[PDB]
Amino acid sequence: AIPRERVIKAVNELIKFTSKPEEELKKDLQLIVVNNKSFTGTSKSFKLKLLNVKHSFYKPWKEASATAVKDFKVLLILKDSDIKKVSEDDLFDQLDSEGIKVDEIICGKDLKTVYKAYEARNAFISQFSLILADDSIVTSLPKLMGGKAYNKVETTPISIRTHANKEFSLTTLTNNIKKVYMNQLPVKLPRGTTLNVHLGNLEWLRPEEFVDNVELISEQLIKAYQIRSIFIKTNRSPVLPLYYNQDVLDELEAKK
Amino acid sequence: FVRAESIVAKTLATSREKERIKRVSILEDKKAKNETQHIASGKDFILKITEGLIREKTTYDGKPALLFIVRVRGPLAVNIPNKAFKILSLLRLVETNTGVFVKLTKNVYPLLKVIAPYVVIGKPSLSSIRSLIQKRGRIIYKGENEAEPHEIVLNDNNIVEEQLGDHGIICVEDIIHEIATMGESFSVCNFFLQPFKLNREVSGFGSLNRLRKIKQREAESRTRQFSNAATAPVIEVDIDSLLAKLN
Amino acid sequence: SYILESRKYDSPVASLFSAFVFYVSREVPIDILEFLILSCGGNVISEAAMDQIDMSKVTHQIVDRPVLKNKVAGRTYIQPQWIF
Amino acid sequence: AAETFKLFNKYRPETAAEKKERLTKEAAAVAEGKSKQDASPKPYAVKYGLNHVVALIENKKAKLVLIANDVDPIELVVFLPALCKKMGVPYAIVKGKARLGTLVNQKTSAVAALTEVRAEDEAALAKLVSTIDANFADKYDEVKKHWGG
Amino acid sequence: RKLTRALGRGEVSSAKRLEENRDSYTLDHIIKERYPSFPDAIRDIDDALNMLFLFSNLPSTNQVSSKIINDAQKICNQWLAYVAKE
Amino acid sequence: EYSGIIYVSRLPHGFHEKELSKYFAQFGDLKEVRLARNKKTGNSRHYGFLEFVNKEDAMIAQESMNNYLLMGHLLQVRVLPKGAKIEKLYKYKKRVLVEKGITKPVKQLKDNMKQKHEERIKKLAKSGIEFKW
RNA sequence: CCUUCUCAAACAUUCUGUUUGGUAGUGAGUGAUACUCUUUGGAGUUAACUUGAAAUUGCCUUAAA
Repeated sequence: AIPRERVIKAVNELIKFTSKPEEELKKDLQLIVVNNKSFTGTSKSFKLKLLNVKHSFYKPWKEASATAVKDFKVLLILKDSDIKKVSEDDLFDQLDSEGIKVDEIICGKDLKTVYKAYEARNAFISQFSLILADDSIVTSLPKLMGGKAYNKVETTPISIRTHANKEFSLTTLTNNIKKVYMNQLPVKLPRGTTLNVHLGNLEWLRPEEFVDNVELISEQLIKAYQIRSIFIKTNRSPVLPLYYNQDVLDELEAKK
Repeated sequence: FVRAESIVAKTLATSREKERIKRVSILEDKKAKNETQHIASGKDFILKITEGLIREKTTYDGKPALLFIVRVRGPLAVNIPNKAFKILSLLRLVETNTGVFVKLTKNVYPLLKVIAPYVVIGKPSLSSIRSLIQKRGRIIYKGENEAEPHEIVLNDNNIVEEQLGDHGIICVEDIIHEIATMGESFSVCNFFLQPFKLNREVSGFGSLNRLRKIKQREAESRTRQFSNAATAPVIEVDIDSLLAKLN
Repeated sequence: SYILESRKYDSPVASLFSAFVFYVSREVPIDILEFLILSCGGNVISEAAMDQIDMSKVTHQIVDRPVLKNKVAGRTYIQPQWIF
Repeated sequence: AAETFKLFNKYRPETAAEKKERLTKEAAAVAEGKSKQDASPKPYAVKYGLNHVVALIENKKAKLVLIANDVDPIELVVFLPALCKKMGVPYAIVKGKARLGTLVNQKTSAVAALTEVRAEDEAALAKLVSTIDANFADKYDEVKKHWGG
Repeated sequence: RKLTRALGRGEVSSAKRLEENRDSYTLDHIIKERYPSFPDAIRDIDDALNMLFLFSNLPSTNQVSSKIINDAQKICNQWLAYVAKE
Repeated sequence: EYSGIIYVSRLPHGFHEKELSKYFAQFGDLKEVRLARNKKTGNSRHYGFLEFVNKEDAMIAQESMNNYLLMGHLLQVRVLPKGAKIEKLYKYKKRVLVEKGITKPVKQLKDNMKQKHEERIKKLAKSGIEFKW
């Protein structure tokens, strides 16, 4: 495992690096990067892998955005049939129990009709933080909503396995959204070797809990992609090796 | 003058078509070469859409049978792409509202999937094919006189003797057996028939029939579903009822 | 089809061949022989009829092809041109 | 014009059939369930009457204005282009009043006005008025100009 | 005329409404005058049946309105079924 | 006075030199057309140029279609001064990618990794952000 | 003057848990953080930020007439 005290001194040292010498809100947020052997080439993907975590930072994010201005919040898009079936009253029964709330539900006709006018499309979505979609529709979206959504890692859409096959029920979601809120995090596959993660903020939950979450993702991912090395920064800082893996470096010419 | 709006819609719909069909082309190549890790659904699918309408789902699970298939026009911006144009021109569906029979199998189940939006699909009935082949059917004859490249009506089972006696075939209800029962390899018939050139359902352009044309187009919008999705079900309809109109 | 429902005969041509059952080929023209057998009481069964769904059934059989094959040893057979 | 009518025919009005159908529905719903005239939605369609339209102007609320050329007591409408000029409002003259009779269900109307439109067509309208502004502000700004010489 | 007005305008809903809102003609008095009624009618059936059975084997095409053809087919086989069962 | 060169912009998608050619052949047998794509993953940056033959042909085309509307872009077209010389925009495709590597050996690049690991640690140390190892 | 890939499986039933796969974008720029390659040629991957879809230059036939 990585030294947790190396993590702890890293966070305190960048705290002092950020304390004294819009902009500060860009700077202060933490990024963690992984290099790996190679991602899938000649196949351009937009899917997201939902890596399990023990503690969500979205409740800190929501408590922060109650005060802040970017208005951390969610959007939903669905098939055409279910709008008459579902409403906000059910989730207002269920999700305030845990103390979260869905803003809106949308249909694809709404999406193509009123959030056309690409300026207005972007402007509608940009206030939203977390974008969520149907397991069916997820492949169809980018012809509709476009890659300005997909460039920003927050605004990149995510499916949900909605249809309890058959005769879909809402309860299948009112547990699943709780799962993905509290207990999972979506992460992207680019081309190449390099992969960024907008992991979180330091004003949110402690480095002690972030350390074990980082341990969880790293133990999950050392097997996942045969990964090369891991570094961290906060939005300018040159890379700090905290995991330096060279046993995987021996295989690169073995592949060829 | 050519109305650039019409031009760009033409090009765009052909762009959509060229896109989805190159998708399904190298998809079906990947199915055939059987590297089948990255596919949504490894299997085929079927929608028997019938009667504000009812929709029923299955797979082929072939088990092949016969089908009867007709060119309908559409949709409405699509200049001919080559990679469908050749295969449909083999299949002799040009000069639209022409109807032909087929026997399904796995080599050809993709061919219907590409030609799908250009065509209507369904399986026929015994009465339907009986009425069809008894009321219609057109054949060239060549021999011993009279070169005469004329499409000539079916009157003669002596023509069936002299042209299909190699197959042991007279008595055209034997052809009905070949079709209906998927008889002995059936390509004699499928090369022979000069298949049916059907009637325009509502000619018109009087006012009363303009209405009917619009009703027809609306029913087609209701009953046709061009999902274009490359895993989509194949569509099937009540051609028994529909040829009651069209025959 | 078009079954009739309610609510001396043609003497003799009505009810000729009464209590007859003809297993009729598909090759023969049905659309006229069926009018006559409906005129003079008799049942017909065509072989294409059952495609979708001990001394019982074979009373008579209708085939008027000149040549027929493969004929089997169990043929208690007439030809129908006499009936025609 | 063709684009204009592709737009407008979406926001065509309610006919009698649909009105009585709507009325029967909201008669069904007013009694037991609800009505604050919310049983039905806000309708959105053309405003077409002359007096009403020109009343809406100087409030002022019309997003677009369409003016027939061929009205026989032309003094009815001679003031209008000046009016929408002076109030800075999106007017344009059209060719044939019977067209407007098509789109608001009359023999003819001589004026069509838009004040309200659902959201999907806002930028479509925006480009539309930009087009006619690009037809009037530069080349039919000269409608008073071009004295011969 | 009203329908063409509705089509050069629109309000195709009312066009369909207008189509439903007509009363096609009947010929019962025509029959009851031209053949009074029964024995003369059955005297003169023959030329009807010839044209009827001709057209029911005649195929569908333009200039037909094949509604007519399937109507002829059913009325023909009604005749056949009656006279067969009798 | 102006030239037969014309500059059009504010184009939609699906509108390519195929379309321009078969359209503006209505107005004249063209001297030349050029279109603006991106060079990388080549798709339209929504403008182009043309000369049909003549100054008058360019003038009437511009006069006709200055404020012309379509699907919901509208083109703006303008007439240019004497010359003004369309000079560039070879028509760029979406290119096939080719892989020139990895020639250098695993052992040498691993030593590169070893030394630049330490290089990284010292540059963040001198930033200054101290780090052991 | 078209109108968008609207879902599939595996299991055991969960009145649904796990896994699998499934997208190739409007373009324009804004500034600027990191990793590969090979030789500078930067080819590919990396914080977010504007824009009314904006903008001037990177060897088939009846859907006729």
